[PDB]
Amino acid sequence: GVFLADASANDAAKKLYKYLRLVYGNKILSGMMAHVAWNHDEADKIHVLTGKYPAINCYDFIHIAVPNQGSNGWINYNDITPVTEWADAGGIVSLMWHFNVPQNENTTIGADGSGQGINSSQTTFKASHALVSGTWENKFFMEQMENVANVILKLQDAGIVALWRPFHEAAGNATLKSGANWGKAWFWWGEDGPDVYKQLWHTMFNYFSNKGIHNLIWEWTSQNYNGDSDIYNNDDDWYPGDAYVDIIGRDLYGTTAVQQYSEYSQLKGRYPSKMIALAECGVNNSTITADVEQAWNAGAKWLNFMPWYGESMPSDEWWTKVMNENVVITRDEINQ
Repeated sequence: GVFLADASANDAAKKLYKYLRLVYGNKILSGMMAHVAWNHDEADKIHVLTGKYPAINCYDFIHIAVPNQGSNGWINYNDITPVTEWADAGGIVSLMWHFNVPQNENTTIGADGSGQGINSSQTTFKASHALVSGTWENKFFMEQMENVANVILKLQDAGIVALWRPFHEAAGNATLKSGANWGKAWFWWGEDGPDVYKQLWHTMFNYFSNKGIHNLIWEWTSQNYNGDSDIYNNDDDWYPGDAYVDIIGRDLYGTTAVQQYSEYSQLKGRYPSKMIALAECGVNNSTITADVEQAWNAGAKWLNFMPWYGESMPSDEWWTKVMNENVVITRDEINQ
């Protein structure tokens, strides 16, 4: 896995990947999620609080399908300045995509984001139909994958390269051993099982490649054992394969240092050739997410961490400690 999965990855993407492999196991990159979608507002807040920016900022294509975008629309993916200005200042770019779909075949998504859903409790959209020409699902799926591809191509033209983490947490709770009704995926892209899921991943990978997109480092998000191998199988059957994945990510909320080491070490053992990343973290209902240095010293040597915004966001005290830990790379420390 020393070279990127994309055989035609461009100069700058190969350079970013080389840097990540040099960081790996020595320090951990800081990161922060957008406030919802297309900004670096939370990274900015961390800078106001600590004097330092997170090294990585993640943007979400969640609302790509909303109509009437523009400078006084609700959102505007056509303006890539929130991303390019981050890169101009030396930050690293991360991208993800909560793949919202219309709630049903008769629903027009609203300019304010209404009319969208992401799993079967919210939409009739079936994963197994997304790849079948002639279905309403396939028409929307191809139109929005094209819209996202086209934004990424504009980013590429402007010199941007990015971590790309689509179709995440695919297995959800579907690996629950008992087979109870709540043992189900929580995003539509996993609700028709692992083979359809891997088909979706392969399809996007080959489509992006066919579109000439070569600025991405691909990150597949594993559920591991969902915290308990006693009652969950792991999600190895959902892994899209070495030729389609550069980095393995794991999303953990409210987890202690030793428990993070358990998660990191298990994934590292099953994916020996891949870097393992803490792709999402944050507080949960009752507990904080472990201090980063404490987790690192417990053995959880993630490539990077990225907390979520909102109710999940770690406290100001948490961030002040973390951004001053020498093992944590901040934006001003990537290159000096």
